[PDB]
Amino acid sequence: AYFQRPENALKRANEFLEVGKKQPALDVLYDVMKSKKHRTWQKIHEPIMLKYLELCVDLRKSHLAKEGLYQYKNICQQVNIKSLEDVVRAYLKLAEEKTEAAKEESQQMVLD
Amino acid sequence: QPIKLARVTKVLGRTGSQGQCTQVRVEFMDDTSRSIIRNVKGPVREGDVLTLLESEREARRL
Amino acid sequence: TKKRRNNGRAKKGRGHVQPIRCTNCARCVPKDKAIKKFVIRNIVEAAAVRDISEVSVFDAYVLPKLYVKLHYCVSCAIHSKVVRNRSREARKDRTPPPRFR
Amino acid sequence: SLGPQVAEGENVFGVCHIFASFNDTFVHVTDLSGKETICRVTGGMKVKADRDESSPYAAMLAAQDVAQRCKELGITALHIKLRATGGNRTKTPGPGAQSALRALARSGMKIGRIEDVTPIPSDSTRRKGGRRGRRL
Amino acid sequence: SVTVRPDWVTIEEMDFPRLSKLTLPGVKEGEDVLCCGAVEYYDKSYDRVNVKNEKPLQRIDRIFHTVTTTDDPVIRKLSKTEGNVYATDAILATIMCCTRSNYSWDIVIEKIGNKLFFDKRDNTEFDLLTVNETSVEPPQDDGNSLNSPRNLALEATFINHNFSQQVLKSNEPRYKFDEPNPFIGEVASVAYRYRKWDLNNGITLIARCEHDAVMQGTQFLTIKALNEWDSKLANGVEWRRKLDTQRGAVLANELRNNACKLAKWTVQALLAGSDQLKFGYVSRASVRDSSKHVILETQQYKPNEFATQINLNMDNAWGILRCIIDICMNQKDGKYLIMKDPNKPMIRLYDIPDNT
Amino acid sequence: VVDPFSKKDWYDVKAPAMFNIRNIGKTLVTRTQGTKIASDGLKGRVFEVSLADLQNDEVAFRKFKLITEDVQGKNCLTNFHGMDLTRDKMCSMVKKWQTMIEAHVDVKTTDGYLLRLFCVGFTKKRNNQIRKTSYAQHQQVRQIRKKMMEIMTREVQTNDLKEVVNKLIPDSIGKDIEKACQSIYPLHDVFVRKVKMLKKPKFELGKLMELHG
RNA sequence: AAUUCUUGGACCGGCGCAAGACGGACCAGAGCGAAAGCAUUUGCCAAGAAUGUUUUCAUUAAUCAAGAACGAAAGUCGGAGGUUCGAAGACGAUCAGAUACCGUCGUAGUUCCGACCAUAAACGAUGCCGACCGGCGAUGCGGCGGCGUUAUUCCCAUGAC
Ligand SMILES: [Mg+2]
Ligand SMILES: [Zn+2]
Repeated sequence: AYFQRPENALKRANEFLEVGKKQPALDVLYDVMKSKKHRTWQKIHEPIMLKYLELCVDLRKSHLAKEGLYQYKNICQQVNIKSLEDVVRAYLKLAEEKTEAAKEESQQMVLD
Repeated sequence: QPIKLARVTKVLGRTGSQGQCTQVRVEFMDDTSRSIIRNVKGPVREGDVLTLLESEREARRL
Repeated sequence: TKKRRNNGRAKKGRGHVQPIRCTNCARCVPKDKAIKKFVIRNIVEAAAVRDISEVSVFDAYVLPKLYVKLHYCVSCAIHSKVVRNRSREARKDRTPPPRFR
Repeated sequence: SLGPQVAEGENVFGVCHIFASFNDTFVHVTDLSGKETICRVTGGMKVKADRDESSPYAAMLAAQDVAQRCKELGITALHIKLRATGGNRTKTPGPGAQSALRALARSGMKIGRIEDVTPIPSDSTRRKGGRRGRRL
Repeated sequence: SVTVRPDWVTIEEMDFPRLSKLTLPGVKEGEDVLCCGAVEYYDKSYDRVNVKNEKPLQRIDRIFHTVTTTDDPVIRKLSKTEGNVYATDAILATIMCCTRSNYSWDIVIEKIGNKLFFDKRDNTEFDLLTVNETSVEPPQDDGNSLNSPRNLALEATFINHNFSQQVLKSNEPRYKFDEPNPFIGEVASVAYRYRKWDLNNGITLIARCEHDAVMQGTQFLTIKALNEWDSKLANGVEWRRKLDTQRGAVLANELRNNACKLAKWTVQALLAGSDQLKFGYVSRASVRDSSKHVILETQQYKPNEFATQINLNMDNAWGILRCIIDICMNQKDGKYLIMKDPNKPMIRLYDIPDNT
Repeated sequence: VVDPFSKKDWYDVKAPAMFNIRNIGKTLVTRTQGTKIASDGLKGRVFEVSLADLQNDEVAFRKFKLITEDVQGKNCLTNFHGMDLTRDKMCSMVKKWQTMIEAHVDVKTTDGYLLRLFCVGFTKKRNNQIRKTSYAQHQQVRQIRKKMMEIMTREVQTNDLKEVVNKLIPDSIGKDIEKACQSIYPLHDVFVRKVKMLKKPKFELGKLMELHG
């Protein structure tokens, strides 16, 4: 296995980030979404996916946010679809702000 | 501890020193899925009831 | 008369293999002559597990196991019934006994 | 005789060193440090016969006296450090190991975390008994 | 049970191991505030009915009122007088023996002020009787089959509503409490009586409790009907075989297959304070004939004896109930939904708009 | 005829800021009767705490040794001493039909602390492998071991003890070595088996009270 | 069981220090060596079989009286060392007896350096060199050809299958 009690994925993910290794911090969260722990949406699955898509943006890996959401939509089917709505809105929200900063950065510091 | 009903589902084999205890697979009337193995004195039949003083302890299968 | 082909031992192309102390005696047997056995055991036997499953502070702490590798000399192995005597035909059977349950 | 921990939830941890030879049993509670001893009741203090110092019974008595003695000082839970003799000798724990660990769980203590701490050598000094072993 | 919409906010989640560990002592006696309806006398002469001397199960036209907390006029009156938790027997029987739950079920909590109206959804499958729920395999058949979970549950509900009336001397002078039935010759034998439970943690509980009939010896009866449809596939033993050498076996086997149904029915009687719960052993004519039925036998059990026998714990039942009433007397107003996970063992709690 | 636990003060133990759960437990001492002092006798006690208990709930197979290098007042202040994998873990990993590769480096942090780190790694059997063995040749083994030493030294050498413990709380060193040695021979069960403490700098308190928040 | 050890605190738990041995598990009918034999890391020194080759010399070869190098363990002499184990010893048991098996101690020895010794069920109980005579599936080292999987993301090219 990898995990018992799927909330521990967040603690390993958080522990790796204090060192500054977001690739293996993402590997941890990726391993939990695709496992036995498919119990129709635990209350802890949102903070896992919120952190997962933050790290997917920070590293720029669209094909991982694909697989991540593709697993999530399955484990949060008609049980609760508000979770999909909150997650994918928060994903595209986070990516929009990275591009806002990226332009203003290049367009005031680097443009000057 | 509350006294609980285990139901004999399939008689397996005979045990003890002098072949005196029938070892039987019981299916709990309380919980849907839990099936344990118990050593039982006297003659026991496929499809009758036992009153277990404890519903957690299990006998060593052979 | 020649009883085994491999003279009761798994040495073929050495000359010398360093000896081992038997775990019942302290008899010196060569490393490959000895009957080896690997016992992976739960620390708490069979029923103790249930009492320590309830009187534990933690939530599904998979209580540890006990790994012990045992070397027996041929006499100690036969006496403890780790091995037994076999037929002239059955002697050549090297496939270890089935452990289905 | 006053561990100032909270009455409701707070568990005070000791650590119990269960040294179980094949002719004696020890049950020995200490600090998490492992320096300051609280209890040590052997298998041999309880029973008065040499042949049953390494008994499941004697180990059951020993763990019961240790449990009762440490409940007064206010040790609620225990970590466990099981060991056989080790070194050149046996690494299977004695027959008192199981009965002792069971006994101080039947006697209303809490079990933290368990581990083997046998002195396993890299490679050791020559074992007692001749080249030809213990012949009987 | 229901398709869950994307506007529905999950607030609290509770799984069956956590709910199994719950307890409450100190639960006080139920106080008969009101006793309503009229109940018939039972013919003890339908117990000279064994495997050899059976009876025709006839269609009896008597009108059953499936009125919830919302549409109860006495509860509507009592609402302002005293009480802050209003329920029916079927609803609290579900929440109490929730631990055995297999299929998807739902309860609408309506917190209007400092109140809990444990209401049920009218025109949803809540007043169906489930069949072979807790077998090695539930019936894996399709809606067009006759041995389907829907069709078996349909006929199981019908034969129960038939049996309760058929066994009864239903045109000999009735036992009247104080009032006529608050819902309306045409009527069915049933009496609704309301009871106060003072519940330790600071909750007052007003539940509607239903007696089916009266028997002499007087005595109050909760009466239900056990169904046997096609034993050989159903994963149970035959009833018609002898039932007389194997009565205890035929009982305990049909119990495990109907673990939740028999648990809801028994805690239903304990709630009402019925001193005896009777049964009705109903099977088909041929193993694939949905229309015909014949009554093989009946056996009577004091629900206190039966609940300790089958399995229940009053502390668990009241310990789970105090937890849920505490949760939803803690969080905000409007419509809620206690829905159990269709495929997994865990109950969930959604917060929903004013509509559905 | 003297109750020997009448003269015993209980002291709360504190772990450094690097762990989630601060307080480890309680510690016994004798009241300052004569010349020998409670706090001075209490200073230099080694506490072997599992990382599961030291964090909230995680791996229980990694243990941290902590020394009460000073006492402030009714409070023992512990500091990172060493680290060790549990017997159960090490015994479970070491299994037959593969190559076990062991390295050790004697490396010093930026501040005084000079550690000895032991790394271990076992040759992984491929997903479509039909060959039973999966052994590494001697030159492949010592190229792996050379790379083990090269990472283990680089990770510690360049930063201080607060950050090396932050690396040992996950197993960032073991994951880095494992990914690095994929070209030579794919390893799988790679950890930093043990951390030892050989030398400490002459004790400071301001340096301790930065580690204790 | 007793001999023995201990309130002049033994055994047990903790932190240190010193010494002299040995290299667990991984370790296999695997590898190397003329045989005896050989296992922690790294460095230095010289050697070696096998494969590869359209290089070189061109019979320089095979086996061997005499003569010669190495030769487990125990044993001997001199020096250093002595942790564990332990022939003789000393007692404690067992037994009819027990000079034995079982137990507690324990000297030579067990370890290293320099000189002798030259035997072992030193075994494959099987001299060395060369040729021919069935099949099959693995295994260790070297070379050669070949779908595809994988690590270097950047894949040529190297490793793992
Ligand atoms: Mg030899
Ligand atoms: Zn032996």
